[PDB]
Order: sequence, then structure tokens, then C-alpha cells
Amino acid sequence: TTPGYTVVKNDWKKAVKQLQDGLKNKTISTIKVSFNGNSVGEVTPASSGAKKADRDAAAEKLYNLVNTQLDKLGDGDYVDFEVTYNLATQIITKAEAEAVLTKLQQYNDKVLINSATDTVKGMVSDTQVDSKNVAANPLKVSDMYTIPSAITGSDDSGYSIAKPTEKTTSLLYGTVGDATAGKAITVDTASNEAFAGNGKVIDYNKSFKATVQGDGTVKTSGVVLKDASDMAATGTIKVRVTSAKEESIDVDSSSYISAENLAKKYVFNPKEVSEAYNAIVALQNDGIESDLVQLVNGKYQVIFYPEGKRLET
Amino acid sequence: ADIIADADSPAKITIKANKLKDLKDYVDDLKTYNNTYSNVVTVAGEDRIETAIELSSKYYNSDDKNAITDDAVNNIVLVGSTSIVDGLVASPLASEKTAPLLLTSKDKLDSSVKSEIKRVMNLKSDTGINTSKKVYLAGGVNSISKDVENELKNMGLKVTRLSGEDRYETSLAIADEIGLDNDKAFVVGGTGLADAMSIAPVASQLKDGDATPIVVVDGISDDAKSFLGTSDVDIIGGKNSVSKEIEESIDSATGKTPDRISGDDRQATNAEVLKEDDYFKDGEVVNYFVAKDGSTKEDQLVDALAAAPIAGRFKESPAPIILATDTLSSDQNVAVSKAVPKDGGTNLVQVGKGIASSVINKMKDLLDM
Ligand SMILES: CC(=O)N[C@@H]1[C@@H](O)[C@H](O)[C@@H](CO)O[C@H]1O
Repeated sequence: TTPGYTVVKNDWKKAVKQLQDGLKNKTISTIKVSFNGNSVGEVTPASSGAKKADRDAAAEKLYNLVNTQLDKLGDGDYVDFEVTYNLATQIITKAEAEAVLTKLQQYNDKVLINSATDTVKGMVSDTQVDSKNVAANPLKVSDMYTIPSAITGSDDSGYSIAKPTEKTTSLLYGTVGDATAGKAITVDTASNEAFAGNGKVIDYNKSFKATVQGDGTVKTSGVVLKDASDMAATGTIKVRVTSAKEESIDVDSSSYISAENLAKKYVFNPKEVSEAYNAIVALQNDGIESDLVQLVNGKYQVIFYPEGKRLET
Repeated sequence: ADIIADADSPAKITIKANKLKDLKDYVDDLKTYNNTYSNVVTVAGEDRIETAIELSSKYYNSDDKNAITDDAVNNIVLVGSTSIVDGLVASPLASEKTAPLLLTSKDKLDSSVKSEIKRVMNLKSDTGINTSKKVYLAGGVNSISKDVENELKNMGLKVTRLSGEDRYETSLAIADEIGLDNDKAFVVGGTGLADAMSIAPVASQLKDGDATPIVVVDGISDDAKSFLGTSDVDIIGGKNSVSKEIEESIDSATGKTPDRISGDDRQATNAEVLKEDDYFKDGEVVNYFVAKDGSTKEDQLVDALAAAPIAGRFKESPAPIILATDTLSSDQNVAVSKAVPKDGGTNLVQVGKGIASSVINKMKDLLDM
């Protein structure tokens, strides 16, 4: 009945590495550690993790504190973490920001609006011939925006991408062979922003697009962001490691242990199994979310921890 | 999203599927098979006397999930290990007195039952056995000898004996102890016992801690006429056992026209008892007991004797006994399928192990377990 996350022993390094990376990018402020239910310390970067050296020191302190305990973990033992986090404060390394910068610069030559025909709308000159619209060359992203060449920042505070500087065009959007003149194309200031981590990524579905409006004019977007994940912005997460072993039951596999041989092997808490069953049905029929049933890697799944083994007969 | 697991659990099981189709199916099968290995059990010793004790061990003064009592008991009912007629009338008595029904050999008190009497009443050398600690002897010196009676007294125990010189008045003696505090009474004949065992778990069902007595007629004695003052009566068995003449003897002596529950076979009347609504409500029977019918040997109905009061006090929904040694009859097959609710059954208890595996499997399918 306690929310959190449970790690099998064999995966402890994987999980610890995650906490370390969290500390290094200013996402985690403090971690409170305890062995078999007893507090044995607390890891916290000095001065709100302002310096890279202090953040790296906390990451090391964590591994040093727990590695021998975890590697020597036996039946019944367990290590509990209490992770206080805030995704807004996340920062990015020099290599991370320079890796995004290159992928942004590939959109420099992308076409926003094509040229118009007599039958489809596109770029048309701002001046007409015989009082009727003629076509113009397509609109590049380089015409409306100037993407930066380099990055800005330091190792202590993090690195950043400046928002591409906005530009104007005097060309228009309309149909070739229409009396009515083409309508203006302008940038959307509310759709061009700088990038420096902060729990976000580049939204390539909405970035560098031309969007027609109700009155017929066109607005263009620049660098648009989106949440890296749908988890809450801040809070404190509990993580446990035990000596249990992990078993994978894929019913779509060629071979897999049947439900009969599973009850043969283990005893399960009856309330826990029916709560899962009921959660599946409420999703199937009514579309009700449930923490018990999740969709991960294109497979819906439930998680059981059995009471123990079933005694032979 | 997830949860903080119990540190003593040995495994982290993740079940995966493309369509929550197949996931629902796997969890549904698990929900049932999990309940099966926990709640489908055999209770048998290697002797009729020894099987009756194993029932006592599991359900009286026990830590079991479905124990009648988890503390010591004050009363005990004792019946001769061969006298089936006696402990059939005695099953209601054991239910009302909150007592296990145990079996003994006529000559001498057996070693095994003697130790179980101590365990179930919590008898110790450092505590005084006071007057509340009693043993009922259902039957005369014919079934349970005078020697055994004195062996019990010499332990420092109280032994009331309900009996007579014949089967008809011993049953009267037992029925007189049982509370005839409401208008029901079951009637059976001296012959046709397998008709009668089917009603033992029903008579053992309690209303305000009152059991329903049964009387054994000849198919009336003047003693039985006074005993059955203006009672609604249900006759269990065929006419072969209770004539329509003695059905009228009851109609006249009481003033009540009695009802009859009967079948062609002993397994048919078993099925008829289940399908009676006053006995078990339709679509609400989740707990079942299985015991030998005596087709191969009439002497094996003894095992149903000790299980009848436990089944009639089981959980909060009573249980019938399905009589079947080698096979189940079609009548029993359909009656069970109608008794069970949509969801399925919750408990199956095999009493004794002279019952064929075929029969237990048929039960499991009928009940979705
Ligand atoms: C297994 C687990 O939950 N790990 C957490 C994750 O939930 C959180 O989002 C992240 C900070 O970004 O810190 C990780 O340690």
C-alpha cells in the first residue's frame, strides 16, 4: 500500500547510476539513505549544487556509501532511498547542448511554404501583374529565422542554446491568378524560445512550422519545447532494493510458464491479484487509468510480489 | 507508479501481453489456480478413528483459516467406530455443543483419540479439570462399552450417556438433549442410512445456536409421539425405510402433513437434498464436502459422520456433503452446477481417501476451480 519503486538486487548499479546522473544535472537536491529500516546518512551537494566539483563529489559519496552494502545484500535485507527532485532545475553538459545544436541546424534549408500554383495556395509576390497574383520562390527557414552557430555557458551553471533571431518577409501567401492580393506572413513570437534543459526537449512536431490562421494569414514557429516526461515537476520519490529475483512472463512468447504452474510455484495475496484483475476490467470497458496496469514497450503489464513459495505436497 | 515491496518476497513477477485481452485471461486463470491450491484440501487419516481426529485437529482449537474454534472446547461427542446410526443422530448434538465428533473402539479407548481429547480441551497436569469439561456418549453398552466409559471417568472427566436398548430410543435420548426449541424435526428409518447421511449436515445448521434434531422411527413409538408434539416434519428417505402408513401416523399424531425428500438412488436423494431451497439457497453454495457413499462397502459412511457438524458450521455459508466413492451421478452433476454461483466455489474438502481422483476433478470443473 506504499507508492514507490522497487529494484531487484541484480539491477542495483543501473539504479544507482540514475541517482548519480540526477545529482550531476541539478535535478536531485538531497537523498536520504537507510539500511534495513535504519537511517545511515544523507547525500546533498554543497551550496545547492552550484559547482560541478560539489555535484560530482555527492555522486561519488552515494556509490561509496552503499556499494558494499548492496553487493553483499542477503535474504531479508533492503536499502531505502528518499529522492527529493525538481525537474525545472535540470541542466545540460557541453556535449549535450552541442549535440542538440547540430540537429537544429539541419532545419536551416527546410521549406516552410511552397510556391503557389493557380490551384493551390503558397508563396506569391507582393506586387501583381495585370492586377492578379504571380508566384514566388519557396520560403526557407533561413529566411524567417537565424539559428545560432555556437553555445553559451559554463560547466558550473550549464550550457544553453539561444533562440534563433527572428526576421521578416515582404512576400505573401495566396493563389496564383487571383485578383485578391496575398496575405502577410509573420513570425510567432510566442513560438520561439531558448533551450537549456530545464526538464524539456525540442518539440520537432511543432518546431519550424507554418500555420495558417482563420483570417487567412500565416504565422511561423521557431524552436518549440515540450515536457521531457509527464511526471510531476517536484516531489520526493522512494526507491527500494531487495534480494528478490526478477521473473518475466511474456504470454506472447513461444514458451512461458502457465498460470497453473505459477500458482504451483508461489502463493499470492488474494486481495492483490483481484485488485489487478479489477483494474484491467475498468480500463478495458470504461477507460479508467490505473497505476496497477501500465503500458510499457507496447505491452500492458502488472507486477506481483508473491508472499513466498508454495510448500510441496 | 509502482510500490515498495516486502523485503521477504523472493521474486518480482511482471506479466506482459500486447492485448489486455490476454493479460486479463492470464490474471483470471491465476486468480483461480491460486485459490485452488490454497482452498482444495484432503483431510484423512489412515483409519476411520484417525480421520475423525484429523478433522478435530484442523477445525477445533486450531490456527486454521476455517476453524470452528481457535480456543479449547468444553464438550465432546463420542460414537462407536462402527455404529453409523448413532453418530448420524449425534451430528446435530456435536454442532449445538460446539463439540468435535470423535470415534472410539468398543473394547478400549484408543490411544490416539485419548491424546486428541486432551489436546482439544487443553488438559494439563498443572490445571484443574473442572465440571465444564464433558464427554457425551451416544449409544449404549452395545456400541461403546462400560470399560471405555470408566476409562474416561478415571481421567477425571464427565461422561453423560444418551442411550437405550434399541436404535429407536437412543435416537430419542439424543434428540431429547438437542434443543427441540422450534418446529423442525427430521425423520429417518432404521434402514436407509445413505438417505439419512445427506441430512446430517443440514440438521447441524444452527439458528440462534439451536440445531434440528432427527428421530429414527421404524416405518410410531408412544415415546416418539409425545416427543413430536405438533411439529412440522420432513421425512428423509424412500418408502422402503418410511412407509406412507407411518407418514400418516405422523400426520395424525401431530396434525401436520409432513414433507418428503426422496430419490431412487442414495446419490439421487443426496442430489435432492442439495436442490431443496429450505436446505441450501439457490445459487449461493460456495463450500462443498466430499465423502464416500458406501457403494463399494456400506461401512465407509462413517467418515461423513465426523464431517457433518463442521460442514454445517463452515465459515458463514453452510456446506453439503456430496456422497460419491467411485463416480458422480448425473443428478449430483446438475444439482451442484445449479447450486454454485456465477463466480464459482470457494472451498472443497475431501474427507477420507477412498475417493477416486475422477470424482474430485469433476467437482473442480463444475465449480470453476
Ligand atoms: C527509478 C526512478 O524513478 N528514478 C528517478 C526518476 O523517477 C526521476 O525522474 C529522476 C530525475 O529525473 O531521478 C531518478 O533517479
